Amino acid sequence: ENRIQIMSTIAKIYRAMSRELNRRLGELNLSYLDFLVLRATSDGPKTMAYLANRYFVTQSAITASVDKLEEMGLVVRVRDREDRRKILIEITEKGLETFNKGIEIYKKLANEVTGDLSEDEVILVLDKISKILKRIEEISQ
Amino acid sequence: ENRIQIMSTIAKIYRAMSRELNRRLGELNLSYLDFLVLRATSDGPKTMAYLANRYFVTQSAITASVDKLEEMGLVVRVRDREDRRKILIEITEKGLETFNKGIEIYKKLANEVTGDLSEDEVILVLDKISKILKRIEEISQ
Ligand SMILES: O=C(O)c1ccccc1O
Ligand SMILES: O=C(O)c1ccccc1O
Repeated sequence: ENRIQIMSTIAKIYRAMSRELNRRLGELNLSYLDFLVLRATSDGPKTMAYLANRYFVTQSAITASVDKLEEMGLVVRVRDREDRRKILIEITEKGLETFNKGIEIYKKLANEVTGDLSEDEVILVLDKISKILKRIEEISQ
Repeated sequence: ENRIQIMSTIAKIYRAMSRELNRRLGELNLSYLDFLVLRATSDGPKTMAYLANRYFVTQSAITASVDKLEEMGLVVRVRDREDRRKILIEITEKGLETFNKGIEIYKKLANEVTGDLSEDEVILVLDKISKILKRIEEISQ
């Protein structure tokens, strides 16, 4: 039916976008997951547990991505002054610059794929799928 | 902006749905990927190359899923009568029954998450995102 098709189309869109984003972000030496980590830390330091849960990936996956971004000088592991074991992933000046370039790549791709939709159509879809998102997040966790 | 948010929301919806589908399909002894393989073969035999490309996963990932479904008796590797090396993955009677149960689980979840949307709203979203899908598939491959 139509409700199943909306979800299946959302899934197909995600896979195709993922493939293309990995390709375009590649020029910035980033994978889609690496970019997501930068996106998440761009507005404030995040725990590695948050990153794994928010993006539904394994802890080893986050560990690999963070280690990579750290070596690239895009993020740093900040430790509490009294308990060094408490770690937060913080974006660096260079990380923010790279994240910004990544946003432009994302922006350009988004404009291309939604090209057949008018501004009003875009708005109509956005407001309605935001409801779907609220519901699935309430259900899934 | 709005166009970037539509794509980012589509991604967040996909991840949350993936998490929940893996949980609910678990009672059928299937992972989301296993179910997708059944979905793909439900309407006709598919090559392993097609499965990996269509769902954007690695060949080893498809190999593992097919081996599992084969052991579960849900699919079989059919070989050409003159060139046994040419392989197609075909769904079995039992596979179709399991796939059908999987569809009902998907249907129920889809109805829950799109619950705030009227039938007309559902239709409006579906027709518009179908355009987005057409475009990203043209771009990505
Ligand atoms: O990706 C999905 O969740 C899906 C579900 C049903 C039918 C086709 C699909 O791609
Ligand atoms: O998942 C995405 O592609 C995404 C992109 C931009 C901002 C937040 C996001 O989750």
